[PDB]
Amino acid sequence: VEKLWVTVYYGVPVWKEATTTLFCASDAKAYDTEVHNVWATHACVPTDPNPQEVVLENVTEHFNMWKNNMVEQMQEDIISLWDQSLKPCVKLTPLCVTLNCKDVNMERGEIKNCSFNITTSIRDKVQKEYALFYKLDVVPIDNNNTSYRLISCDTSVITQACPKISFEPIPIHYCAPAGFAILKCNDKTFNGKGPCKNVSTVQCTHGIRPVVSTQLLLNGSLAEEEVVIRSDNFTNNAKTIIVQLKESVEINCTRPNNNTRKSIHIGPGRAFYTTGEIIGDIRQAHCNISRAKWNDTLKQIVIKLREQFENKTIVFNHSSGGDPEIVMHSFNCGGEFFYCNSTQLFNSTWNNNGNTITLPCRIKQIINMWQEIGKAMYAPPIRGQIRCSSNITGLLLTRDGCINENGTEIFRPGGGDMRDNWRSELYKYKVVKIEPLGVAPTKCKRRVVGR
Amino acid sequence: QGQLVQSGAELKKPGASVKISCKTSGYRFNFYHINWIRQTAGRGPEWMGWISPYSGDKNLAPAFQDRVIMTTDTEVPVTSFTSTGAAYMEIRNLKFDDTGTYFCAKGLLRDGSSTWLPYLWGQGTLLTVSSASTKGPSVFPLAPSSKSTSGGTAALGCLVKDYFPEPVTVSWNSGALTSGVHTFPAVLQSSGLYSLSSVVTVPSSSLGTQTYICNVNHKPSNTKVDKRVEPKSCDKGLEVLF
Amino acid sequence: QVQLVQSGGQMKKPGESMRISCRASGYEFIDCTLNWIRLAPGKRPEWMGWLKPRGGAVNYCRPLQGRVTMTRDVYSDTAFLELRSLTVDDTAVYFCTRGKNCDYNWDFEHWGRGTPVIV
Amino acid sequence: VLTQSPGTLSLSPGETAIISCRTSQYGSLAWYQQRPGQAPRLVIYSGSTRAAGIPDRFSGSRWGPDYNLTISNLESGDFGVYYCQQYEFFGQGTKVQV
Amino acid sequence: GIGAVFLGFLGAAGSTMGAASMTLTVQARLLLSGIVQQQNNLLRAPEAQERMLQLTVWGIKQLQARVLAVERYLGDQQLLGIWGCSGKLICCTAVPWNASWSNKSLDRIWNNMTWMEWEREIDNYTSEIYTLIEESQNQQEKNEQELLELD
Amino acid sequence: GIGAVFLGFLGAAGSTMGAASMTLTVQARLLLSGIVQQQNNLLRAPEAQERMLQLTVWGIKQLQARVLAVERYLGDQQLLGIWGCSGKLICCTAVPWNASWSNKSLDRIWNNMTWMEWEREIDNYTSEIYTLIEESQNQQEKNEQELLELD
Ligand SMILES: *[C@@H]1O[C@H](CO)[C@@H](O[C@@H]2O[C@H](CO)[C@@H](O[C@@H]3O[C@H](CO[C@H]4O[C@H](CO[C@H]5O[C@H](CO)[C@@H](O)[C@H](O)[C@@H]5O)[C@@H](O)[C@H](O[C@H]5O[C@H](CO)[C@@H](O)[C@H](O)[C@@H]5O)[C@@H]4O)[C@@H](O)[C@H](O[C@H]4O[C@H](CO)[C@@H](O)[C@H](O)[C@@H]4O[C@H]4O[C@H](CO)[C@@H](O)[C@H](O)[C@@H]4O[C@H]4O[C@H](CO)[C@@H](O)[C@H](O)[C@@H]4O)[C@@H]3O)[C@H](O)[C@H]2NC(C)=O)[C@H](O)[C@H]1NC(C)=O
Ligand SMILES: *[C@@H]1O[C@H](CO)[C@@H](O[C@@H]2O[C@H](CO)[C@@H](O[C@@H]3O[C@H](CO[C@H]4O[C@H](CO)[C@@H](O)[C@H](O[C@H]5O[C@H](CO)[C@@H](O)[C@H](O)[C@@H]5O[C@H]5O[C@H](CO)[C@@H](O)[C@H](O)[C@@H]5O)[C@@H]4O)[C@@H](O)[C@H](O[C@H]4O[C@H](CO)[C@@H](O)[C@H](O)[C@@H]4O[C@H]4O[C@H](CO)[C@@H](O)[C@H](O)[C@@H]4O)[C@@H]3O)[C@H](O)[C@H]2NC(C)=O)[C@H](O)[C@H]1NC(C)=O
Ligand SMILES: *[C@@H]1O[C@H](CO)[C@@H](O[C@@H]2O[C@H](CO)[C@@H](O[C@@H]3O[C@H](CO[C@H]4O[C@H](CO[C@H]5O[C@H](CO)[C@@H](O)[C@H](O)[C@@H]5O)[C@@H](O)[C@H](O[C@H]5O[C@H](CO)[C@@H](O)[C@H](O)[C@@H]5O)[C@@H]4O)[C@@H](O)[C@H](O[C@H]4O[C@H](CO)[C@@H](O)[C@H](O)[C@@H]4O)[C@@H]3O)[C@H](O)[C@H]2NC(C)=O)[C@H](O)[C@H]1NC(C)=O
Ligand SMILES: *[C@@H]1O[C@H](CO)[C@@H](O[C@@H]2O[C@H](CO)[C@@H](O[C@@H]3O[C@H](CO[C@H]4O[C@H](CO[C@H]5O[C@H](CO)[C@@H](O)[C@H](O)[C@@H]5O[C@H]5O[C@H](CO)[C@@H](O)[C@H](O)[C@@H]5O)[C@@H](O)[C@H](O[C@H]5O[C@H](CO)[C@@H](O)[C@H](O)[C@@H]5O)[C@@H]4O)[C@@H](O)[C@H](O)[C@@H]3O)[C@H](O)[C@H]2NC(C)=O)[C@H](O)[C@H]1NC(C)=O
Ligand SMILES: *[C@@H]1O[C@H](CO)[C@@H](O[C@@H]2O[C@H](CO)[C@@H](O[C@@H]3O[C@H](CO)[C@@H](O)[C@H](O[C@H]4O[C@H](CO)[C@@H](O)[C@H](O)[C@@H]4O)[C@@H]3O)[C@H](O)[C@H]2NC(C)=O)[C@H](O)[C@H]1NC(C)=O
Ligand SMILES: *[C@@H]1O[C@H](CO)[C@@H](O[C@@H]2O[C@H](CO)[C@@H](O[C@@H]3O[C@H](CO)[C@@H](O)[C@H](O)[C@@H]3O)[C@H](O)[C@H]2NC(C)=O)[C@H](O)[C@H]1NC(C)=O
Ligand SMILES: *[C@@H]1O[C@H](CO)[C@@H](O[C@@H]2O[C@H](CO)[C@@H](O[C@@H]3O[C@H](CO)[C@@H](O)[C@H](O)[C@@H]3O)[C@H](O)[C@H]2NC(C)=O)[C@H](O)[C@H]1NC(C)=O
Ligand SMILES: *[C@@H]1O[C@H](CO)[C@@H](O[C@@H]2O[C@H](CO)[C@@H](O)[C@H](O)[C@H]2NC(C)=O)[C@H](O)[C@H]1NC(C)=O
Ligand SMILES: *[C@@H]1O[C@H](CO)[C@@H](O[C@@H]2O[C@H](CO)[C@@H](O)[C@H](O)[C@H]2NC(C)=O)[C@H](O)[C@H]1NC(C)=O
Ligand SMILES: *[C@@H]1O[C@H](CO)[C@@H](O)[C@H](O)[C@H]1NC(C)=O
Ligand SMILES: *[C@@H]1O[C@H](CO)[C@@H](O)[C@H](O)[C@H]1NC(C)=O
Ligand SMILES: *[C@@H]1O[C@H](CO)[C@@H](O)[C@H](O)[C@H]1NC(C)=O
Ligand SMILES: *[C@@H]1O[C@H](CO)[C@@H](O)[C@H](O)[C@H]1NC(C)=O
Ligand SMILES: *[C@@H]1O[C@H](CO)[C@@H](O)[C@H](O)[C@H]1NC(C)=O
Ligand SMILES: *[C@@H]1O[C@H](CO)[C@@H](O)[C@H](O)[C@H]1NC(C)=O
Repeated sequence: VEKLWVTVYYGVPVWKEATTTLFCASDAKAYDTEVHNVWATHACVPTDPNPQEVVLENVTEHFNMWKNNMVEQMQEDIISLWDQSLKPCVKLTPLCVTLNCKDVNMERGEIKNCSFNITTSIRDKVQKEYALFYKLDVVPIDNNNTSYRLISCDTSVITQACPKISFEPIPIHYCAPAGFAILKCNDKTFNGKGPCKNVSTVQCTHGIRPVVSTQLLLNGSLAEEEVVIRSDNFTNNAKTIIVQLKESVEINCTRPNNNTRKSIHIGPGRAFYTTGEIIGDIRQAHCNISRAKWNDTLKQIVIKLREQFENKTIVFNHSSGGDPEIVMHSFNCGGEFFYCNSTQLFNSTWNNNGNTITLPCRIKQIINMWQEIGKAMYAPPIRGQIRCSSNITGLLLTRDGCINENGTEIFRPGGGDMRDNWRSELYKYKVVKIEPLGVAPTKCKRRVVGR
Repeated sequence: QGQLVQSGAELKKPGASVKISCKTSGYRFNFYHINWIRQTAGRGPEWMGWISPYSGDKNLAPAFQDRVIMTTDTEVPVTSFTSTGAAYMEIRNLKFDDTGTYFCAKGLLRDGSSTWLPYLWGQGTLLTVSSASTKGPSVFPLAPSSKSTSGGTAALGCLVKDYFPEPVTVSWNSGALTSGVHTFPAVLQSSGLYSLSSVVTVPSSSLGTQTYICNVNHKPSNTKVDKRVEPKSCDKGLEVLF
Repeated sequence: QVQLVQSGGQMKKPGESMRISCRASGYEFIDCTLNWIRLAPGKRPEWMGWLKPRGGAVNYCRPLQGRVTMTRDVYSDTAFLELRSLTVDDTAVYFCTRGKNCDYNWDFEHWGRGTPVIV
Repeated sequence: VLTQSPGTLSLSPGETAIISCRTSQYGSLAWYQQRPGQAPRLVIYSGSTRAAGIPDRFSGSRWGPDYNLTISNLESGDFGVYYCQQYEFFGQGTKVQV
Repeated sequence: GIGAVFLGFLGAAGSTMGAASMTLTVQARLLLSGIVQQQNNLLRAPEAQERMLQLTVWGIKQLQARVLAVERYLGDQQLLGIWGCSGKLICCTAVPWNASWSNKSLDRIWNNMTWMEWEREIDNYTSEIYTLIEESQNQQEKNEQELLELD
Repeated sequence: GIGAVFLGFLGAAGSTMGAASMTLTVQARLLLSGIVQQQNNLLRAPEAQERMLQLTVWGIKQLQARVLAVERYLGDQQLLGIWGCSGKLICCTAVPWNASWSNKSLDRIWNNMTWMEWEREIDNYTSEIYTLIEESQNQQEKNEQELLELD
């Protein structure tokens, strides 16, 4: 060569694995119509009409869904919005009065009719008011007299989420900041951890609907080729097995009761809403799904489950234990929070050598998402009846780590932690930091042979 | 920083097909070309052609342009910088002079003047083309004979006779013997058969302490016959040591 | 620093039910996962099952399934262990532990304290 | 599934001992040690890696089906029973006494 | 043809160092203003509630990251300044190539390695390299000064 | 030797104006990025609570001062631009030296006074000086324009 010299370059194609505060993109038809309050969606920017992406040739980046901070960022965000949105809403702290509950006419007394005295907007009226509660939302005292108390009144701070707001899962994109970049795995069947092949750069992700369920994965994205199973390590029986369906199985659900709103004003400028009465028959909440579709879907799963395991026969089972949240398929349907008993969907043994399913559901109103510090939320009742339809897009399993002769290997509905809800979608992506400055030798001196 | 492997000796007959592939390691298979060169004794090491595993562009030799056709498989990444992959070259309407030690060879650069020109080279799996049958290497021992009576050695090795076709390989104690390795190639008789042998170096003092055996084999015949040299013998240079 | 402590001597006749405590400190109780061990004298240290304290998610071994009942209460940072239908097989002392980090539970760096049990 | 060999395990303070452990599938290795009054104490968390308060004597050393834990220069605190742990499983274990 | 047509952000990530040497503007642009163009443009959508209820949860996520992007960008522009070459993209120095950094030759550097690949192989020395250019300027800055006195 | 070795931030505070004329890079660097290098590097310590509980009391102390450092820095870079010389460190002008600013001679200015000392003696005129360079550019900017028309 020649007298070679360092020469410096600004604008080189170089990045490093990184983490930094992302920001969100909204949707055009979402912002325009008011929908009143909805999460913190209003405070976002709007997503670009042109869904711009650039494919990266001759690159094979490494992705590992499990160690991905976008999900440690996602739930961080998701909790922050809720707390702040419920910051101004009505506090139910004085409603800790002794509830004199008679029952109404799965017949143990799920709906209960209770009375109690409260002071109104004004301190000169102790009004004996009567209201309705769910058997779960309430808890008795001493001997089972006619007396109950709210489920977590003594130990928590219950806050009535304002009815003006909505829990509708508006999709969301995580737009990356400047000098940074978010990469995508454009493969069909990606393991979750490992090297990628079809990689590309985007500004924001695809629309991530922040739905929160506890057992099945609803309204998410389907697999592209064939259903896939994803775990950190499968021997790690303390590790959630995420499944992603190819074909989404539609699941219809409903609270059949036509309810009436009743504003009891604790005041001064605020009231506590409850069901005044039930217009018509009294019925049970449930969720309908084709058992053909569901178990033919279970056929998809087992064959790809047998890939990670030995061809040994597989068995499914109901959850070993935990809060109603985990042990039951919990989700929001039209503003009310469900808890479907999923023994039916998970009770089967799949080896080698009609009708439909109706899952019973309980409605809770006093709930504590994210299991907070004596901080509970009372969802006011939604007027009338509600009926919603979700797409199961996948689910979460948990293996029983004590292999048996008969056995053989058991998988029950997981869903203790919430970080996987986001992993299930944010697996495709990763964040990097751009570093445009780079030095390299080429024969050229800094032109100072004369001055 | 990587290494390439190929398809073993596939014996075929004049007027047939023979396929010879090449598989990679330690480098981005897509990033480089894959060349093909044989070792025809009569002509010389003739270059056959190269192909891009990325762009699918080729440049065959007009000699075999119509005869041979090249093709590649997908790439299987190991790391973010390395990968593994496969490439091919089949040839039909064979003749006799289509023979030699066949090499696959990865290119030198991703861009420039000497883009396709090979840097790293494959194994070199020999190929013969005849209609005759195939015979197995019958392995047998040899009566020991010392190399030097001054120093004191007890040489011993196994004998192969009447085999076809090349190659044949020998390893001692199943890859559990390091120093003292000596081998050599074969030659074709008037009849038409190849034959070779082997040899090792050990002392005559300690005989029955360590035990050695020749793990002989042959890919086309599909056999792995083994043998051991009988120490009981009487020669000229070994009886002086005892 | 992450302390751990349980109950003490409690004698019972075969075919009954029991319950013990396991208080702990030094970490976000709900974030890191817990588990138990039925360490028998002379025999192999038998694992019982684990528990996620946030939601209460659990996992049990077949020989102890149905019998065992792992619980908790974050209001007191105390993981419970209930066990019905008692035998001579399960007479040994129990120990509640957590992993070195939340990242990996099976590297038990933090263990419990002596809990005599008599059958 | 774990095969912790061998069993007898009795020697003097002025000696060295090595405990083996076998497995079918792969995993995360670990080791422990019981005491009079005390419960099992962790000493290894990956295989090569040591726990807190563990000198250079504790040598973990083999990439293969057989994995071993060596604790040269024995002492009086070393008496007790050890076990090899891999995930939910445990090793047969072995007791060393006076 | 190839250098006078479209490419795209970060397109030459797996292209040779020589290849990438044309597509700098692509990744030399949008380091800043990649987002300030888009933000200002998309944010003036008919909402009229930009920063309503004062600042919120997305309020800081942006500003904590807005204020980063510029200083991060101004850090590389401060290097161009302190190395005496803010012509950007490409700039020669008197600092010669210490082969201790990379013994390799020219031919293969620009036509086989890629920048992602290269900057790794040279990552550890960059600190020492960068400091050499700063001391290359100041030698020149004093040599300039000395001549300002006498003429 | 002395100009090709180490010195340190603000080292020539009490060194002659001529002496300091070598150690500019020292105090021409770190005006910005003196803290953004250190902040980004030290803040990515394994905490994972960067900006936890949203923003706090140290939250604004930094951002109110982060956002200052850059505009403060961009103010001096705006002067380099508006004086037509962002080569920095050293740059000549057509604006001549009005001895009304300082009657003193060359010899002693660079070899006896220090910059702290000097900028004081000249502090009051700097406003008038700085404005002369701006009007020096615009004369040149129109003279440039006039010639762009005819060729
Ligand atoms: C997976 O994905 C699936 C698919 O997305 C999810 O399933 C979806 O779930 C969401 C919510 O969970 C549902 O959206 C809500 O729907 C209800 C009911 O739908 C109404 O509209 C139907 C026809 O559509 C008409 O309206 C739409 C716009 O909404 C319009 O685009 C369209 O062109 C058409 O014009 C009706 O058929 C429907 O039933 C009617 O008819 C029945 C007989 O046929 C009768 O039985 C019914 O009683 C009813 O008369 C119904 O009218 C909507 O109510 C709801 O909208 C509420 O929320 C927004 C935001 O706050 C608000 O603007 C709305 O006005 C409304 O809120 C007020 O009105 C409610 C009554 O309409 C009332 O109950 C509320 O309390 C609230 O009242 C407040 O405001 C009023 C003034 O408005 C005031 O006077 C009161 O005092 C009070 O302050 C949503 O649109 C999807 O329908 C559903 N999709 C499917 C396919 O099932 C699934 O959940 C996902 N899975 C998971 C896990 O998330
Ligand atoms: C400032 O003021 C504070 C005041 O708060 C002072 O600090 C407090 O002092 C308290 C008492 O002084 C203390 O509270 C108690 O601590 C007890 C400690 O436990 C010992 O005793 C139990 C039996 O009760 C025993 O089981 C324990 O361990 C045995 O088993 C282990 C197993 O490994 C052995 O290693 C050990 O040797 C021991 O004996 C066994 O081995 C020997 C051989 O070595 C054998 O011979 C034996 O047979 C046996 O097998 C400890 O030794 C704690 O146990 C107490 O709690 C129990 O008792 C109360 C009622 O008294 C009950 O409510 C609890 O639930 C619990 O009951 C359980 O045990 C009962 C038997 O007693 C049983 O009947 C029940 O069914 C239950 O199972 C009690 O908590 C407190 O901890 C401290 N606080 C602190 C912070 O330290 C402080 O000192 C003052 N400071 C100054 C400066 O003045
Ligand atoms: C991802 O990585 C891969 C692999 O690392 C990388 O691919 C390399 O890309 C570089 C740059 O493009 C290539 O380097 C060039 O190679 C040229 C050699 O190919 C020429 O010759 C072919 C043969 O044609 C002859 O034979 C046929 C019949 O056999 C006959 O018909 C013809 O007339 C001719 O006689 C020819 O097919 C080929 O065609 C190219 O162009 C056509 C359009 O014209 C296009 O359709 C094809 O698809 C193909 O791309 C081509 O003409 C070589 O000529 C060229 O040399 C020039 O540049 C060098 C220096 O740059 C100078 O030294 C020289 O003088 C020339 O000016 C250059 O060397 C390299 O071969 C690739 N390697 C592989 C394995 O693919 C990708 O680009 C990477 N992608 C990204 C996005 O990063
Ligand atoms: C308010 O409401 C709450 C909750 O409803 C009440 O809480 C109970 O509080 C009392 C306080 O004393 C606790 O009582 C204890 O009972 C112990 C003995 O219980 C054993 O017998 C039970 C009898 O129930 C049987 O009969 C009824 C009808 O008569 C059936 O419905 C029921 O299913 C049982 O039928 C089976 O058994 C009979 C024989 O008894 C057979 O003939 C049948 O064919 C059936 O096979 C029984 O229910 C108990 O089961 C419990 O324990 C087993 C393990 O042994 C477990 O597997 C079960 O799941 C269940 O948990 C048990 O066998 C007594 O010894 C003790 O001293 C104490 O008195 C009671 O535990 C509390 N229950 C709960 C759920 O917390 C509260 O009483 C009430 N208060 C008021 C004022 O109304
Ligand atoms: C799913 O997982 C479960 C848990 O591992 C596994 O458990 C077994 O289920 C059978 C049911 O076929 C249990 O047998 C009985 O089930 C009936 C309900 O059908 C219960 O009422 C019984 O409990 C009462 O009766 C017993 C005496 O008959 C009493 O001893 C008991 O205390 C109760 O009073 C009884 O549980 C069987 O006990 C469990 N096994 C264990 C170890 O718990 C089930 O087989 C799995 N199924 C599938 C499809 O995967
Ligand atoms: C970085 O590069 C500089 C030059 O740009 C190196 O300085 C020079 O290094 C050589 C040693 O390689 C010095 O000594 C001379 O070496 C040759 C043979 O190598 C010999 O013929 C000469 O007689 C003498 O020994 C040379 O004096 C030195 N130059 C100066 C001005 O000091 C430097 O060593 C390189 N450093 C690294 C870390 O690569
Ligand atoms: C700043 O400097 C400028 C020149 O760069 C000064 O302008 C010039 O000032 C002189 C007065 O000193 C003007 O008049 C001439 O003076 C000499 C003797 O001093 C005399 O021989 C001439 O006949 C004439 O009197 C000169 O015209 C003027 N130049 C222009 C273009 O106007 C300016 O006065 C200085 N200002 C300050 C505040 O120092
Ligand atoms: C048919 O299913 C049986 C299980 O019912 C499979 O048997 C397993 O075979 C694997 C190896 O392929 C072993 O590791 C398991 O231990 C076996 N389990 C049982 C319960 O036998 C069998 O392999 C399957 N056969 C085919 C052809 O799929
Ligand atoms: C699987 O087969 C085994 C027998 O091979 C069954 O094991 C019994 O399990 C019960 C507990 O439910 C024990 O009390 C018995 O001692 C076990 N018997 C034997 C012979 O092991 C087991 O129940 C079978 N599982 C299923 C779901 O049918
Ligand atoms: C059910 O409870 C209600 C409570 O008011 C009562 O009026 C009604 O008569 C009960 N139903 C029956 C069938 O007794
Ligand atoms: C650089 O030096 C290493 C040995 O340190 C050698 O392996 C490598 O081939 C050298 N590279 C060149 C281009 O000479
Ligand atoms: C470039 O060539 C060197 C050796 O000449 C090799 O180590 C390196 O891996 C090559 N780069 C690529 C991308 O193959
Ligand atoms: C570069 O430095 C790192 C320490 O940050 C070291 O681990 C690495 O081995 C060094 N690179 C080489 C090639 O040794
Ligand atoms: C500048 O003028 C002052 C009087 O105004 C005088 O004292 C001083 O010595 C002069 N300086 C020089 C260098 O002539
Ligand atoms: C430089 O010299 C002038 C007079 O020539 C004097 O007023 C000034 O104080 C001197 N500077 C220093 C630092 O002594």
